[PDB]
Amino acid sequence: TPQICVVGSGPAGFYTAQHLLKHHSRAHVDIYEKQLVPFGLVRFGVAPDHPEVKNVINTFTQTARSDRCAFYGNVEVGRDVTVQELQDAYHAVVLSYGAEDHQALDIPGEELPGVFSARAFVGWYNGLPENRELAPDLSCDTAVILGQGNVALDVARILLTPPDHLEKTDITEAALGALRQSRVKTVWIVGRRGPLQVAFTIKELREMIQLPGTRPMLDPADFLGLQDRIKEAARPRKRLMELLLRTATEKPGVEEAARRASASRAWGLRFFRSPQQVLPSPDGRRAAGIRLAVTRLEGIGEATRAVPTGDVEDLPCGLVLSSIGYKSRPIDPSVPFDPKLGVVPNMEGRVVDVPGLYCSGWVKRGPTGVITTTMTDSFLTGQILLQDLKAGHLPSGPRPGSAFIKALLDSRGVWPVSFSDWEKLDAEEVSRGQASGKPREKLLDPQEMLRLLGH
Ligand SMILES: Cc1cc2nc3c(=O)[nH]c(=O)nc-3n(C[C@H](O)[C@H](O)[C@H](O)COP(=O)(O)OP(=O)(O)OC[C@H]3O[C@@H](n4cnc5c(N)ncnc54)[C@H](O)[C@@H]3O)c2cc1C
Repeated sequence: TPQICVVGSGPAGFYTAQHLLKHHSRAHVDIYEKQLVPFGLVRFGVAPDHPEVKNVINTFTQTARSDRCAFYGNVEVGRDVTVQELQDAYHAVVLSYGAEDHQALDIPGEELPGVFSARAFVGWYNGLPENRELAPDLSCDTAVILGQGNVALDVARILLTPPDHLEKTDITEAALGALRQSRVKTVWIVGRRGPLQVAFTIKELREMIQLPGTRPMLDPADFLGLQDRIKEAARPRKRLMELLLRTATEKPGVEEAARRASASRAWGLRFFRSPQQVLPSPDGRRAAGIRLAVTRLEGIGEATRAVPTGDVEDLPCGLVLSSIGYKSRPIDPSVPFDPKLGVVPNMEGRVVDVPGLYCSGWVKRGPTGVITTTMTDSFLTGQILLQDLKAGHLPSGPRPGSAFIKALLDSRGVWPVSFSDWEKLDAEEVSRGQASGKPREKLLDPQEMLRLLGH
């Protein structure tokens, strides 16, 4: 019986195991995860008001219920067990542990209270234990988000949705209460390039424009010559661009003009501005604005690079959210790493110079794909791995798998969480969300979670 194992239980991992299980009748797959619960960013990243995006959990679960698959929660690879150990124990090892860091802003004042990375702000509301005590000061009246992608859109939306519309989501009870007292009435999504280079997608952009109680603030001037450049543009790009174009230059209607008129909150899109410095409040105890450098685009097409003009702009705010870039981290000494592209060097999923060591998901291609890309691309990694297996390019005969690895964990006093254990944790989250109308009220304390399991 071939023994394969994966590191990370997000889409990369589950989808790679899914393929392995479907295309190899007797292989056994073990999924190691550092958090106590599986699913990674489907649970800690996808916003709470996008439950439909989280329905892939339904396919993760049927994969995890195969009699040849087992989940190992609460096992931090590169600390509880090394990659080499995993490598000696199994015939193949798949690195799929995402891209955990965020790229720092690297600008003076980035330390000031009120400056957060967008991904941490999402973990706060998404119940990722390490962000539980993030306690953001939502008492200011404005928030600036650096970077124009969906993550930026996601936090903007959550800071402006009227709290009652969030009430039946799976957002944490604690974050909900923070939003209820929030005084944040305006959200600027600042980018350094232009409308052509925003990275968001149409489903999010239109949810932003139709978000009850809010009114968009686009400057007509940013969209000059827009309709002329997108003339040749493919459907996706063009539709998006006309949606931005239309919202920026057309007069609305009598009902939509009126709705915008009475909206208490607002959100805009700023362009050709790059983060230069976080501005201090008079007393130095918090952020009170951000110093932006004016930029001008040069070069053609997909190769346009902003260049400073020399001009700067001070933009007041009491919250600076950075969402410009996630990067993988080197997990074990023995694992190759490309610090530039924050990825583990590989050739279609085969790690550079280390037989039996594969990769998939963000750690394989960079932090760009959405779940479907990650989905399909992960099946490509499973294809290679099983081809190498079939060609006999993995060690032969017999490997112990979990039998060996379980021993090491036991001896180190690491208590692994099985799939069943997660099912017991799931039940409790559901039961405690019933009283308040929610799909679940997430468990934030690992000790508490371990004790409900009997440890
Ligand atoms: C805020 C946000 C919102 C998003 N919204 C959407 C959306 O709406 N739709 C969409 O299609 N995509 C969305 N995405 C993109 C999607 O989240 C990614 O495509 C996808 O989850 C990346 O999959 P992954 O399996 O590589 O990594 P991840 O999902 O990050 O997870 C990999 C797993 O590895 C585990 N792990 C990490 N280190 C270790 C270790 N040392 N030992 C053991 N286990 C470890 C992590 O805990 C994690 O569970 C969003 C991303 C973000 C950040």
